[PDB]
This record gives sequence, C-alpha cells and structure tokens, in this order.
Amino acid sequence: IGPKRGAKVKILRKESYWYKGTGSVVAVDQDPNTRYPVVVRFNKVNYANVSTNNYALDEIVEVE
Amino acid sequence: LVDRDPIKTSFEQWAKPGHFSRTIAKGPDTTTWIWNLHADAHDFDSHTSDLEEISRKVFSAHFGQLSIIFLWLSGMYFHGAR
Amino acid sequence: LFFLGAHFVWAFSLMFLFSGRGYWQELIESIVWAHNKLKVAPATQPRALSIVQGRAVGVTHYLLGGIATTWAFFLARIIAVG
Amino acid sequence: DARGSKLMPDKKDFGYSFPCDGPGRGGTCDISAWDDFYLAVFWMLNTIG
Amino acid sequence: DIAGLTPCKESKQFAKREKQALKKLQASLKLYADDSAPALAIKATMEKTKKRFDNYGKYGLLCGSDGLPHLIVSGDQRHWGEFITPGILFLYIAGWIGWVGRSYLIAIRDEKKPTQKEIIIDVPLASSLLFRGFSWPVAAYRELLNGELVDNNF
Amino acid sequence: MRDLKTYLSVAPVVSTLWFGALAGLLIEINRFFPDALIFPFF
Amino acid sequence: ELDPNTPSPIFGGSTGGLLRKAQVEEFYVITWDSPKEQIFEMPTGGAAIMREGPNLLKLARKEQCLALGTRLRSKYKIKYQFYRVFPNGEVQYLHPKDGVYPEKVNAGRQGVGQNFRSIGKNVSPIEVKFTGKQPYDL
Amino acid sequence: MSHSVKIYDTCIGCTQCVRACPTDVLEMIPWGGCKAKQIASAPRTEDCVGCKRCESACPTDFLSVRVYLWHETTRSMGLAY
Ligand code: CLA
Ligand code: CLA
Ligand code: CLA
Ligand code: CLA
Ligand SMILES: CC1=C(/C=C/C(C)=C/C=C/C(C)=C\C=C\C=C(C)\C=C\C=C(C)\C=C\C2=C(C)CCCC2(C)C)C(C)(C)CCC1
Ligand SMILES: CC1=C(/C=C/C(C)=C/C=C\C(C)=C\C=C\C=C(C)/C=C/C=C(C)/C=C/C2=C(C)CCCC2(C)C)C(C)(C)CCC1
Ligand SMILES: CC1=C(C/C=C(\C)CCC[C@H](C)CCC[C@@H](C)CCCC(C)C)C(=O)c2ccccc2C1=O
Ligand code: SF4
Ligand code: SF4
Repeated sequence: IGPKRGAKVKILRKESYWYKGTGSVVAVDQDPNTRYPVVVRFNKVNYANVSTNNYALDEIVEVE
Repeated sequence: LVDRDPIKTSFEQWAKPGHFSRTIAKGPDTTTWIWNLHADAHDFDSHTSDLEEISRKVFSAHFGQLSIIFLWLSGMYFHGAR
Repeated sequence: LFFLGAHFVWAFSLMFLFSGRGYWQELIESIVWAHNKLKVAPATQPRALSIVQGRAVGVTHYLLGGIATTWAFFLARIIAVG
Repeated sequence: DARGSKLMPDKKDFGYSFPCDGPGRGGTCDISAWDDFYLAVFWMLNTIG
Repeated sequence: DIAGLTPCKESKQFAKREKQALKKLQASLKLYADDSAPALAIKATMEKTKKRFDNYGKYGLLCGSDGLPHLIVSGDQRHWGEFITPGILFLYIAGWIGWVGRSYLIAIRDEKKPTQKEIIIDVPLASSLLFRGFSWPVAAYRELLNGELVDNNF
Repeated sequence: MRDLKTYLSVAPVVSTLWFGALAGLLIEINRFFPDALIFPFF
Repeated sequence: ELDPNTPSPIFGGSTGGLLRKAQVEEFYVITWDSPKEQIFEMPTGGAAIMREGPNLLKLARKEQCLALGTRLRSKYKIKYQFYRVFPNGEVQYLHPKDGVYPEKVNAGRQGVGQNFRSIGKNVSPIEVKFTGKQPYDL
Repeated sequence: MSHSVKIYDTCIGCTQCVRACPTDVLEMIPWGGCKAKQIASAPRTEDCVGCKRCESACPTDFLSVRVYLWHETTRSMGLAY
C-alpha cells in the first residue's frame, strides 16, 4: 500500500459481460511474469451460474 | 442450513437468501428463480434424498384439495340455494 | 365477447411456441440499456424465459386459448334454439 | 447485431444462418440474424395482412 | 361541427339510438315484478343509461353518423378536454408511478448486502417515497435535466 | 413506531391487495360518476 | 455364435445394439476389470450381470462406451478400455495410445487454440474472399 | 472446422470446472504456466459429435460453443445407420 492495486477498475475488452460497468478488483499479480493476471469482481452477475472473472493489465483502462 | 440447525431454533426462518440446489440462489440476484419454484415447487429430487417425509407431505396436500372442493360447492350449493 | 380474446390468447401462443430464446435476451438488453441511462434497471438480473419455460408458456396458452374458444362457440348454440 | 452481443460476443464468420447454440449460458436459440429475419417474416405476413 | 355531425342539441341519428335499443329492452311487456322487490332493468340500468336524455351533460359531442360520438379534440368550439384535460392527468399520474420507480430503487444498492431486497418490500410502495410524486412541482422537470441524474450520470 | 428513512417489509403479492382494492376503489369512482368520456372539473 | 464363444459380458437379447453398418464401417468394442459379479445398467435399455474376463463387449458407436464410463465409475474400479475395430483391423487406435485419463501430462498431440488470432476483437469481419495465396487453411 | 467452436478461456484449469463430453477432449496439454496451467481450446477433434456440453461448465468467457462444424461426418452425425 502507497500505490494502488485494487481500488476500482472499469473493463474494456468488449467481450466481458461486465464490460464498462466497473466493480470489483482482487489480488492482482505481483510479477513481472505473465499476460492474464488481475481477478476482478462485481455483483451484477453474468450469463453463467458463477461469474467473477480474471482480466489482465492490457489495457485495461481507467477509472480515469 | 443452518439458519439454525437442529436443536435450538423454534425461531422460524423468514430471511437470508433462500433456497435451492446448493450453490443456492446465489446471494446474487436473478429473475429465473422466481419462475423456478412455482414450477418444480415439488419435484422431489430436492428437500430430501430420502423419501422419509414426502409421502408424509402428499397426504396433507391431498387433504387441502378435499377441502377446497368442499369450500367449492358449499359455494356452489349456496349460490344454488339463495 | 370471450370468443375474441382466447381466440386471441391462442393466437399469442405461437409467439411463445415458435421463437428463439437468446433472442428476447438480445432484445431484453436494448431494453436494459435504455433502463440504465435513466438509472432504472439492473437489480434482480432481468432474464429471458428458461428454454423449456418458453415451451411451458406455449402449450398451456395454446390450450386455454384454443379450448375456451369452443366453450364459447358451444354455450351460444344450445342456449337459444337447441 | 448479426455481428453479435453479450449473450453472444462472437457471433460471427457465419454471421447469418448459424441457427441454434448450446444450452447453458442463459439458454441460447434463434439468435442468428437469419432467425430474426426468420422471425421477422411473420409480421411482414401480418402487416401486409 | 367539424364534420361528424353536431352535438346533443340535435343529432337525430343519435336520438333514434336513445330510443329503440333501450326503450325496447323495455318491451318485455312485463316480466313480473308488480310489487316484486328484486329485478332491476325496470329501474335504472335503463334510467341510469336512460335518464340520459336531451341532457347528458351536454358536452357538445360530435356524433358522427349512427350518431355515436366522435371525438375531435382540437382546441376549438367545445372540444379541448377530451385529451388534454384527461391527458395531462394521464401524464401526471404516470411519472408519479415511475418518479417513485426511479426512487424505491435509487435508495438501495447500499450498506451491507442488498441483493434481492426488492422481492420483499420494506416499506411497501416505498411508501415514504410515494408522496414525493405529488410533491413534484417541477421535480424531475428541472432536476432530471440538471444535477443528480446529470449528463455525467448520463 | 415508524419514523424517518424507510420502514418494514411485506410479502410476494401484496400486489393482490393492491390490484384488488386501491384499483378496486375506482369502480368506486366509476359509479359515483357512473360515467365518463370527458368529465366536469372542481 | 456357437463354434467360437469368446464371450465375457452377459445380456441375453435386445433390439438395441448394432445393425448393419457396423460391419461396413467402423466397429467400436469396450473391455474392462471386475471384482465380484454385479448387475448393470447398459447402453440400449437394460441390463445384465458381468463376472469376468476379457469382459469385452462391443458397441455401435463411441459415445456409447464412454457413456458407461460415466456409467462405469460410479460403482467404481480403475480399468476401462475402449478400442475401435474395423472390418479389416487397424488404424485409428482409440483408448490404447498414451496414458489414459485426460487430465494428465506426458505430451501435447493436439488442439492449439486460437487459429491465427485470439478471441479479442473479431468485430473484425471475415477477410479476403478465399484465394490460394494467404494462410486461411487451418 | 471441421470442428471449430471456441470454448477457450484463460485458466484452462480443470478441477471442479469441466470434463463432460463423449471422447473429444484430451486436455492437459500444459502451456508454460497459467496457475493450474493446463491450456488450449482442444485435443484433436476428428472423433466425436457436437455438444456444447463443452462449456455448460468451466468458462469460455467470450463465446459458448455449439453446433458448428458444418462439414459433417456420419460418425460426427450419430446416424449413419
Ligand atoms: C394426480 C396428479 C397430479 C399430481 C399430484 C401431480 C404432481 C406433480 N406434477 Mg404433474 N401432471 C399431471 C397430474 C398431477 N401432477 C397431469 C395430468 C399432467 C399432464 C398435463 C402433469 C404434467 C406434469 C409435468 C410436465 C410436470 C409435472 C410435474 C409434477 C410435480 C411438480 C408440481 C408443481 O410444481 O406444480 C406445477 C404447477 C404450476 C407451476 C402452476 C402453473 C399452472 C398454470 C400452467 C395454469 C394452468 C392454466 C389455468 C387455466 C390457469 C388458471 C386461470 C387463469 C387464466 C386465471 C408434482 C410432483 C413436474 C416435474 O418436474 O416433476 C417433479 C413437471 O413439470 N406434471
Ligand atoms: C399483438 C398483435 C397483433 C394483434 C393486435 C393481433 C390481434 C389478433 N389476432 Mg393475431 N397475429 C399476429 C399479431 C397480432 N394479432 C401475428 C404476428 C401473427 C402471426 C402471423 C398472428 C396470427 C394470428 C392468428 C392465426 C389468429 C390471430 C387472431 C387475432 C385476433 C383475435 C380476435 C380478438 O382479439 O378480438 C378482440 C376482442 C376482444 C379481445 C375482447 C376481449 C374481452 C375479454 C377477453 C375480457 C376482457 C379482458 C380480460 C383481461 C380477460 C379476462 C382474463 C382475466 C382472468 C384476468 C386479434 C385481433 C385470431 C383471429 O381471431 O383471426 C385471425 C387467429 O387465431 N392472429
Ligand atoms: C415503473 C417502472 C420502470 C420504469 C421507470 C420503466 C421505464 C421504462 N421502460 Mg420499462 N419495464 C418495467 C418497469 C419500468 N420501466 C417492468 C417491470 C417491465 C417488465 C419486464 C418493463 C418492460 C419494458 C419493456 C419491454 C420496455 C420497457 C421500456 C421502458 C422505457 C420506455 C417507457 C415505456 O414506454 O414503457 C412503459 C413501461 C412498462 C411497459 C413497464 C410496466 C411495469 C411498470 C408499470 C412498473 C410499475 C412499478 C412497479 C410496480 C414497481 C413497484 C413499486 C416499488 C417502488 C414498490 C422506460 C425507460 C421500453 C424501452 O426499453 O425503451 C426505452 C421497452 O419497451 N420496459
Ligand atoms: C382468419 C382467421 C381465423 C383463424 C386463424 C381462426 C382460428 C381458429 N378458429 Mg376460427 N373462425 C373464423 C376465422 C379464423 N379462425 C371465422 C371467420 C369464423 C366464423 C365465425 C370462425 C368460427 C370458428 C368457430 C365456431 C370455432 C373456431 C375455432 C378456431 C380455433 C380452432 C383452431 C385450432 O386451434 O385447432 C385446429 C382444429 C382442428 C384440427 C379441428 C377443426 C377442423 C374441423 C373444422 C374439420 C376436421 C374434422 C374432420 C372430421 C377430420 C379430423 C382430422 C383430425 C386429424 C384433426 C382456431 C383458434 C373453434 C375452436 O374453438 O376449436 C377448438 C370453434 O370451433 N372458429
Ligand atoms: C401537442 C400535441 C402533440 C404534439 C406532439 C409532438 C410534437 C410530439 C413529440 C414529443 C417528443 C419529442 C417526446 C420526446 C421527448 C424527449 C424526451 C427525452 C422525453 C423524455 C423523458 C424521460 C427521460 C422521462 C423519464 C421518466 C419520467 C419523467 C417518469 C418517471 C421516470 C422516467 C425514467 C420514466 C401530440 C402529437 C401529442 C398530439 C396533439 C397534442
Ligand atoms: C390497457 C391495459 C390493460 C389491458 C387489458 C386488455 C387489452 C386485455 C385483454 C385480454 C384478452 C384480449 C384476452 C384475455 C383472455 C383471458 C382469459 C380467457 C382468462 C381466463 C380463463 C378462464 C377463467 C378459462 C376457464 C376455462 C376453463 C374452466 C377451462 C377451459 C375453458 C375455459 C377457458 C372456459 C389492463 C387493463 C389489463 C392493464 C392496464 C393497461
Ligand atoms: C416472447 C418470448 C419471450 C419473451 C417473454 C417474456 C420476457 C415474458 C416475461 C414477462 C414478464 C411476465 C413480465 C413481468 C413483469 C411484471 C410482473 C412486473 C411488474 C408487476 C406488475 C404490478 C405489472 C421469451 O423469453 C421466450 C423464451 C423462449 C421461447 C420463446 C419465447 C418467446 O416467444
Ligand atoms: S473449460 Fe475452459 S476453463 Fe475449463 S479447462 Fe477448459 S478451457 Fe479451461
Ligand atoms: S460436445 Fe462439443 S465439446 Fe463435447 S466432445 Fe463434442 S464437440 Fe467436443
């Protein structure tokens, strides 16, 4: 803490069910290492019984 | 489930979000389930694995109908008398 | 005065009987969109009919439609001459 | 959206007549731009009536 | 006045409608309640549609042919409140259906989890919200255009 | 017993004591003025 | 078929199971381990008792063996084999090949996944209209 | 294509997730890590029919999957026979 990890993130791949609606982050990766880190969550559910899905730093874009 | 099992609540559950199949109605919201449940209010896959009661439920539902015909048709017989 | 409705309800069944499902979804969102702009929808994820529910709302209507049609057609040709 | 939407993001490279898809997601059906054309032709047979 | 023939003051075709029809529903010579206390064609059902009369009100009211009334609703002559009078009324009532729609809704999403409050309904009709709707003067009619729901909320 | 900032709940269809009734009181205005099709004012 | 009875697995008769084009195409028999003799569900409306082995009944089409399999591992055991027979023996050898129980690694085989590009924005349409210069055939 | 319905996701982990499907899928290939790191959309698919039982369970997080080969076998049909 003292930069920010999971405050609030919009989503913009334009497949994501949530897409824009901007909700919940979670334990986003501490690596240099891959291309699909970041969990996120929001309550607006989605098309499957369970959705909370993981998204990566491209782009991915704002808040701001 | 556990609002609170067995021995120690008389206290009824009305509330906390309610029931079926184990990833039970989510918490998180949907419409379909309001259509589920009128449908397949009894199927008897669920409520218990073990027939146990149900025969102990279907005798009661039967009673309700016999009354009801009766509520009926008093009505009818009324109507017919007065 | 029934014979038109229920001779309508039937000819409403086909809509429920003859149609897709992610269709009224695909539609239900355009809706859900317009809804969010004014801030008036999301909570209780509004969802289209449960493939087989849609069939449940065929059939059932196709019958209480196509049937009372004659329940009318009949009581109307024995009351009065016959 | 013959190009397609949320319930289908993909729905493409056959855009038109791919009629049907698997059950699950919400339950998915006459959601090809053909089956809306398919669905359309009932009201063109109801107006034009 | 505008084409369908004119009001009550004369609409013969209309007159003929008054008369045959109801007056015959009469024309069951009797069917007998010479005292009798129940059967009510007799009194009103006619008379309640019947002591409709060279009066109805008066109401103007256009009476096409067959002397059934047609409603122009122009802003003229007699006819203004066959749409506006009961038009703004429709508007006012609705919108205070949904002003509170956009209310026993924008009051939750909040605190500790609100995932289906909505299917039981604390307080019913919101009520509290309810009266907001008559106590709209202006209400949305400026606040919707500025602030709150505001273009940003757009 | 209910003061300020929303109150107690209610069931699935209290709409069936809202279609029936409230709305019901309205026939009750459609016989007081047994008729409409325009209306005088007050 | 008397002069050779090889049989391990025990129906009696049914209307069910394979009719002629299993001979003219591709054959599809499944085989297994067993403990002590039990009475089973089938494909094809039902049922039989097993004992032992080869324990090598043959089925119509591949969906049917695997289908027991679910069938066969509730009520358990490890060991189920399903092979594909022709008329004319081999190629396409079906459960034998490496390991079994998909959900392990030795190797890749297979699959890719992506074609040329990944899931993201095919909002982009199909492109050049089929010519035999550009990599559109895999 | 001759069976091309994308169920891919990102985790391609398969524990309390998805297995269901008559033969078609051997996966568990790994790809050089993803958490659980069993990846890909598929094993070689010229074997079985066209379910979407393929998701129904364990994410695809774009498209569902479905009918579409077109180019259609008999063995891939169910009926020849
Ligand atoms: C003596 C037997 C009787 C009994 C005791 C049962 C009992 C049962 N049936 Mg059943 N059934 C019966 C006769 C009976 N059935 C008959 C004659 C048929 C042929 C039509 C069926 C067809 C049937 C099906 C397809 C199913 C069942 C299922 C069930 C189970 C689910 C019950 C439920 O949730 O209610 C369901 C009732 C509703 C959800 C109420 C909706 C009723 C609508 C359609 C209204 C009907 C039209 C009417 C004119 C509307 C009122 C007027 C209106 C216009 C104002 C239950 C164990 C279900 C199951 O899954 O098994 C476990 C399955 O759905 N039944
Ligand atoms: C929304 C649609 C549009 C409309 C307005 C209609 C309307 C109609 N179609 Mg129709 N149709 C359409 C699109 C439409 N269609 C399309 C796209 C197709 C496919 C091409 C069809 C295929 C079709 C067929 C095959 C038929 C119709 C028929 C009908 C008519 C039935 C007669 C009637 O209603 O008398 C009007 C009078 C009344 C409704 C009086 C109502 C009084 C009663 C019901 C009481 C008051 C209501 C109360 C709430 C009911 C009690 C319920 C209570 C328990 C709450 C009706 C005019 C049928 C017909 O009659 O001839 C073709 C015929 O079956 N349609
Ligand atoms: C009270 C309302 C709420 C509000 C503010 C709106 C508002 C809107 N709806 Mg809508 N809708 C609602 C509930 C609401 N809806 C419900 C419950 C349904 C059933 C699924 C729909 C089904 C629906 C469809 C199909 C469409 C709309 C559309 C619209 C938009 C066009 C207005 C119109 O002509 O539709 C008139 C409104 C209706 C037909 C809705 C009827 C239900 C109302 C009477 C709910 C009444 C309040 C309810 C009892 C809440 C309880 C009160 C609570 C606080 C205690 C507008 C933004 C249209 C659109 O997308 O274009 C922008 C589209 O046509 N709605
Ligand atoms: C443009 C419109 C139109 C349409 C779409 C309809 C549609 C309908 N009418 Mg209808 N009708 C119309 C114009 C129309 N009508 C007109 C102008 C009139 C004159 C007033 C009527 C007078 C009328 C009456 C009196 C009745 C209907 C009924 C019906 C309904 C029966 C159809 C059905 O659902 O089962 C399909 C029906 C059948 C397969 C059986 C009917 C065929 C009969 C006539 C002869 C075949 C029997 C023969 C011995 C061999 C049997 C073969 C067997 C395998 C079926 C249907 C909703 C009736 C109803 O309630 O039906 C249940 C009621 O009988 N209509
Ligand atoms: C005079 C007159 C007229 C005229 C008309 C016109 C000219 C038209 C138009 C109109 C229009 C042009 C419309 C539109 C507008 C726009 C808009 C934009 C609107 C809006 C709105 C909204 C948004 C709403 C909302 C709400 C409310 C208010 C209620 C509750 C909530 C809600 C959400 C529902 C007519 C014809 C009638 C006839 C005669 C009379
Ligand atoms: C505007 C509006 C509206 C609308 C209305 C309408 C337009 C209607 C209609 C309707 C129609 C158009 C039709 C319907 C019909 C219905 C029905 C029909 C119901 C029921 C039934 C019954 C009760 C039956 C019985 C029976 C039996 C016993 C069995 C078989 C036979 C019979 C069927 C007889 C309302 C007011 C609502 C709301 C508000 C808005
Ligand atoms: C038309 C149609 C729909 C669309 C039909 C829908 C969305 C019907 C559901 C509408 C509900 C009943 C409206 C409920 C809203 C009110 C109950 C809420 C307010 C409460 C009141 C006081 C009015 C399908 O979902 C479908 C699914 C599968 C096969 C065919 C079809 C099909 O033909
Ligand atoms: S179903 Fe999806 S998430 Fe599950 S293992 Fe396969 S690819 Fe991964
Ligand atoms: S149903 Fe789909 S996923 Fe399953 S094996 Fe067949 S093609 Fe593969």
